Amino acid sequence: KRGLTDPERAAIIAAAVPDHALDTQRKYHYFIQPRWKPLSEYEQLSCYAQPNPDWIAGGLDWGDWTQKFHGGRPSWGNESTELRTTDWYRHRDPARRWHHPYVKDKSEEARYTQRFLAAYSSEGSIRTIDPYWRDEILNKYFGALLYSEYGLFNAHSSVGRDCLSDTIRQTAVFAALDKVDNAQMIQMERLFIAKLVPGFDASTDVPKKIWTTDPIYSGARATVQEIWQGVQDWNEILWAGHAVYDATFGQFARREFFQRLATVYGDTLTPFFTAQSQTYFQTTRGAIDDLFVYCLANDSEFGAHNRTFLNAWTEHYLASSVAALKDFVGLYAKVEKVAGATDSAGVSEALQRVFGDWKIDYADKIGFRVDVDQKVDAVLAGY
Amino acid sequence: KRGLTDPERAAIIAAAVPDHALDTQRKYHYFIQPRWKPLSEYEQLSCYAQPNPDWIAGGLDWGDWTQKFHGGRPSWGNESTELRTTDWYRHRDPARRWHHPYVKDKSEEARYTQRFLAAYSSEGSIRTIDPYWRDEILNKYFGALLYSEYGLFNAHSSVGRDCLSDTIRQTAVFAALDKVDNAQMIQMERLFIAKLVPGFDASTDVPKKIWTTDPIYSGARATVQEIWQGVQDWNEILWAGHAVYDATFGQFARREFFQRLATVYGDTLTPFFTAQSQTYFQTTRGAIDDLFVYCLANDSEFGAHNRTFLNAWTEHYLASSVAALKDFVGLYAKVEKVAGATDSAGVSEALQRVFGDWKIDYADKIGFRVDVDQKVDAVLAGY
Amino acid sequence: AKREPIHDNSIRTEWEAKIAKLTSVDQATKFIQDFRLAYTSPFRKSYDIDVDYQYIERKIEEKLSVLKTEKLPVADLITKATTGEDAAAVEATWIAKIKAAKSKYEAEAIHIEFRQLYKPPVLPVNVFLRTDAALGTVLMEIRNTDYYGTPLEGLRKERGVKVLHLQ
Amino acid sequence: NRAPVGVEPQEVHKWLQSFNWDFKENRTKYPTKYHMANETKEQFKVIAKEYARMEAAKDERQFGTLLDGLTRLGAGNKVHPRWGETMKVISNFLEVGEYNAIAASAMLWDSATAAEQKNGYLAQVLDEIRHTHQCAFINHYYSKHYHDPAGHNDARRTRAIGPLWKGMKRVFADGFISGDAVECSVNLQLVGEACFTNPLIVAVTEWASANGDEITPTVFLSVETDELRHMANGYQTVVSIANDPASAKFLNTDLNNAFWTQQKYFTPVLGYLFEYGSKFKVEPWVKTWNRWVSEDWGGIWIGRLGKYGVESPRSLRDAKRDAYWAHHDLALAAYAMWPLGFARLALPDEEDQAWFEANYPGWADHYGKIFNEWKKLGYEDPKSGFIPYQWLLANGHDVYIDRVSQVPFIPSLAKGTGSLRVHEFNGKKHSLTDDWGERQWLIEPERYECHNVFEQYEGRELSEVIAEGHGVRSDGKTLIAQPHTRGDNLWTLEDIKRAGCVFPDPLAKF
Amino acid sequence: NRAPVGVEPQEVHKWLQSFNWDFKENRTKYPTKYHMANETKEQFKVIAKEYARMEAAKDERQFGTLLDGLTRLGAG
Ligand SMILES: [Fe+3]
Ligand SMILES: [Fe+3]
Repeated sequence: KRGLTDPERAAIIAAAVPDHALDTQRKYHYFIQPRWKPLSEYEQLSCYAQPNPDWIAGGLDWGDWTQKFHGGRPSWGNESTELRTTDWYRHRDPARRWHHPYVKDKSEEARYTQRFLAAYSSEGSIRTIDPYWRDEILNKYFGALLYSEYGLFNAHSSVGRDCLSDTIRQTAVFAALDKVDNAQMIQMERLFIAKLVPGFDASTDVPKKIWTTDPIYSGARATVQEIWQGVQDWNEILWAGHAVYDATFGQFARREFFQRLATVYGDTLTPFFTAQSQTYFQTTRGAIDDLFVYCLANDSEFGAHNRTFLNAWTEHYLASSVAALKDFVGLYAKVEKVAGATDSAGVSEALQRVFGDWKIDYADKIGFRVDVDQKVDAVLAGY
Repeated sequence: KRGLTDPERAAIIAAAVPDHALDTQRKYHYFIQPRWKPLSEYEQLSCYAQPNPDWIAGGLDWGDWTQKFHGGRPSWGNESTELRTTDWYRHRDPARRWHHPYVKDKSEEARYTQRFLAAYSSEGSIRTIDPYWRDEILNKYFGALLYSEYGLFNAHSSVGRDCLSDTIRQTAVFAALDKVDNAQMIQMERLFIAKLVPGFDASTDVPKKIWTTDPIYSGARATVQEIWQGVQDWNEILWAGHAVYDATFGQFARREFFQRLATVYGDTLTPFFTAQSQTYFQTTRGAIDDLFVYCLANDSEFGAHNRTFLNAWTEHYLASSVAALKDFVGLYAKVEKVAGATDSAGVSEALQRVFGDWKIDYADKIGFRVDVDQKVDAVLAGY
Repeated sequence: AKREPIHDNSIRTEWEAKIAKLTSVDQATKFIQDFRLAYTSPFRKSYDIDVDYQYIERKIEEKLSVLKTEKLPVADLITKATTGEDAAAVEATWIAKIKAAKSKYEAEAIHIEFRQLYKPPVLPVNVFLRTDAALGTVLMEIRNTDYYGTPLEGLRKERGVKVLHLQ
Repeated sequence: NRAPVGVEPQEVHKWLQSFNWDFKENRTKYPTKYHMANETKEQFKVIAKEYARMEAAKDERQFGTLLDGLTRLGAGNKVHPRWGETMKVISNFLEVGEYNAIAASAMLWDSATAAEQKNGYLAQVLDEIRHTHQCAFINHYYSKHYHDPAGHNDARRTRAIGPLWKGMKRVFADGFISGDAVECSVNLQLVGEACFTNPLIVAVTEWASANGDEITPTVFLSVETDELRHMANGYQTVVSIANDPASAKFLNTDLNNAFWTQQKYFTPVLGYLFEYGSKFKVEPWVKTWNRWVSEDWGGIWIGRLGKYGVESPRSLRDAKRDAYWAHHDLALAAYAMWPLGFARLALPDEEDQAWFEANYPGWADHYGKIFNEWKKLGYEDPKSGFIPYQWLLANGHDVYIDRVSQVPFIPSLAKGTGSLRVHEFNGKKHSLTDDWGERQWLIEPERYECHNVFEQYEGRELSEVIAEGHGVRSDGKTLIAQPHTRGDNLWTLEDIKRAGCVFPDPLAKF
Repeated sequence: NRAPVGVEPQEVHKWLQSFNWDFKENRTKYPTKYHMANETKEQFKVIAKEYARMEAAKDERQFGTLLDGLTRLGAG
């Protein structure tokens, strides 16, 4: 018997319900300070889910945790990062992603991708791709790039555990899933091509050997290993990973090299895959920007303090990223020269774009001085 | 008071409902002959919605229509097409699209497209597109191609009204909407570029002038005008429009010219749009193939009769399409030479692909003899 | 006794006033270390400010951290404890101590005291967390060996509690 | 070759194990006694795109039912009040478990060495975000459509006032993330989800519908579909450490501590919420507990793990012994301290009392007698100046808080099996209530320093504590919590103050 | 200029009237006594993608209610 439809229970229930509302405040978690005009559903469903006490900036609870680690490490604590703020709950993802819209959007991408592949194979459009680009550059080097995305994904494991608020945790996990999705989409592209071109080997053996032993990815692999396993400050991981390394090396490899060149060598397939990785990069950027610039670098009480650490980290990881790009440009020696694209002038402009965009998007925001021409020369030394 | 939740009505209703089912056949329209293993929901919801009488092959109703046109033209009649079949309801779209899955899929495409554009603009990837390709070829000639898609869309107005069964009507309308969607996506691309590149004119004035007065599209415009307004046999319109004209001229223009070349001139934007038009082409093809090959050309009683008309129409419209391609290849004179792509050898291979695929996909199926090399030379005369 | 309100009270206010007087890194380091030794962990010297010590500790941490960024060269922020020691040296010294512990009782005091003396901002976070993890691993292995071997009556004696009531 | 082809998720999954690579520093950042094997495989071959596709489809059905159908049917206010109040607690308390399970699953992802094992944990990280938003959504929906939005609309702050919340934080927040990752995993997946959450989600939908709530079944039936992956994760955690000699030495100790931990709070709290928080009853908690814990988990689930050296927990016998009266004992504390909560409570009526006495012979003579006395003294009447917590103190029936589990204990009125131990250590007094938790505190005092409500509120008058914690409705004076579920005669801060209830230090007598 | 921008349906709709072109045979195939004016405008600025988006959202709510809620309630 369901109380909603059973005539007798429904009657009993109707008798117990008062004929007036006992309060008029119907806005779920009405006390959350809205970032925009009115409270959004994203804020309502996400904010204050984390039960922080008052001794962790912004928390509404009190007292110590009920159970801590052996030795005394708190469930969540201030010792987890160098950065400080007056409120750890302040962050808002500009895209307002709670779980539902996040999977909804990715689901659209999942299903459309499969319709696109069935049609692409029926079209026979792989017929005009440059076979060298396909066999030597795409299969091997694009394949090896999946490990960088995968290392960035893995870097988020400790962040997911250690970060200090619910909005941050959501931003970090979605960022992680998008990174592993990028790695799986690269592998999906390689497996798809293997079905079309007899003899094309989609196994990861070669790409793995290239990521771990090829000088072209040596600096990238070293930096990713460091970001993932060499540190635990969760803010350092996110900043270094997305705002420095991925914003310079990753943007260069994905956009300036594999996507741009695919449209120089007649590759009509790859741009469908990088369209996704690049859309994920920009969505992730909006959130990372809110966390580091609006919330932390501009904290009214700790902004200068935080900029001190953000500037220190940037100097260190930018040097690593420049070294990684220095090694990576050695890949241009294996491709057909194309003026304005793979020649010295082409690479140089691709580098000005990457560093020039990075300066506006990140550096200028935290007060980090950077000489774009010097960074371009630093990398061109590897050309 | 809702009878489901009101205690007294629900009680009265519960008393009236028998305690056993009055029949055990719960399969909606169980008598429809299934094409596949079990009846699909697509067949259940679509089949026999059209109320045809027995004097229109396959109909289950009887008698004359209740109201006819002045003069006596029937609401639907055999006089609407030359082709004959033992059952007009036999057609099945292989993708099984009833309205819901159709809008669901297109909705995914609509929303993803806007996320892609916001990110693409944030990326600044338009910076590396060849400005000539952008300004002279894309803006003008790709822009003019929207009129061909739009004329093909319009050709379906009388088909939507005159065709003889529900599955066919669905196939035809979805095919139409996809054609106008292609025209609107071309215009959306042009408007998007105008927001990025100051001075880029997204107005349709020039593209319209090119479609109506440029020799490059003269033959295409003549053929589209004929298919749309010169005939009314609804089967002739679908066959000529999709299986001949769009399968040769359209596939060449969209895939061999604008998509292929976009990936030779550094255009990372256009391939996102042609990915859609080409996916729509292949989905439409599966349905057109079922209607003309499985149902009509292979009708047990009228197959030979139908192949006679299909062969006659193909000869006529293929000549028009070859003439249209002959004019269109004059466009190669306005682009930068690129061996294997825009040179005589490149165009020739692009043409072998188009005609060679067309022969396998359509011609061989209806018994139409075609010499691919002759058709390639016929068009190359315009190069 | 009578507690004042949870989040804003005279105890928290009085301490915030003392903290505002801190002007140097070495003074604030001594302050935070004494504070942690006097008021935190089960071996603290005093439970007098039990309900406010965590919030007050956070405020000292904020002061020290700001003094660090204003007065210390950037390189020092990454490689040194505010006591002036090299961070890597502190890590090695404390792993060595716990590795020499002969009982869970000695191991536990070493892990607890490391935290009282070196919790950030005294030691850089990356070094502190990996040291704290290494110490925890050893403490658990010692403690979890034969966990149920000693009867409650014995454990009470070993711990040194004063049994006030057993039902 | 122009045949239409795509790439299925399992095709990509086949290569996932190969995504990880070897490097010196490639090891977990968290303290642990165990080593998860690097060749561990996962049961579900899921990739990021396929995960989104699967989940989005479920969401569309769920949100369609809620926002379209049930809203058109006015279902939000067709719930029995007792249950609609209970849902303020159940949904938000479960919310913290889903939320902290995100962080826990991330920690386990960090702990695993195999790409597949990390992937299985990752899927759970995402699922737990999904459930956090689903628990929130139930309260959000109730806030819009149910006759009493207070508490459904602000539990993330109002839960901090009361003692019941402290216990929930130990089992479903701190217990999930603070300790050896394997200990956390046993708390979360092996015991928490396999023993309690999985059957609980389902049970809640039954009690909910029985009581006119169709909102909860819509959401929870959807949450249930993800839970299998999580139980599979627990299983894989065991398989992954089975060949590590450390598991022979430590696993059964970590499992026993976790089982005790989880049962200590759920045995009394779930029976209390189900039996006292509903009008229509589905079945007695004693029977449910035996089926879930002893039969299903203890027998079938733990039995399958025997091949890996997992033993039925040593403390199972003790837990079973306590699973008859413990929730009734807890109800005394919960009703006595009703103003500290954020839900409206209903004393059992004549019909409920007959049901309790029929299922728990002896209930009427102990608990029923006390509830009837409280009713007589004015439990429900704002003008009485009567709060039962005061009655308990006056009659020498002190309430203590277990320093370890945070679960309240009334030794003089308890029929369950706990027993009070009060120790002084380094100038501070601590009350423990059972052998398992006393051992935990004696061996690991630094893991258990949680301040209890008496320590925090000592010497303060009750209405001041409630006001400070925002335990009031929008008028700023009527309490969110109430001792009855009627629409009139609601208590205000002034009515509470009238009682003059001041918090003592219960250990000051020792 | 890297501001994030997209293209709204009304932006595309603004150019729709210009998609048709003049040619001798451009006239209806059906018998009629009337002539519909060629400058007629429509009230709803809908394009193919926006039509699908609008409709699919309504369907999800409808089918969710039927296949999930009402079926669980035995409403049939
Ligand atoms: Fe969950
Ligand atoms: Fe779960």
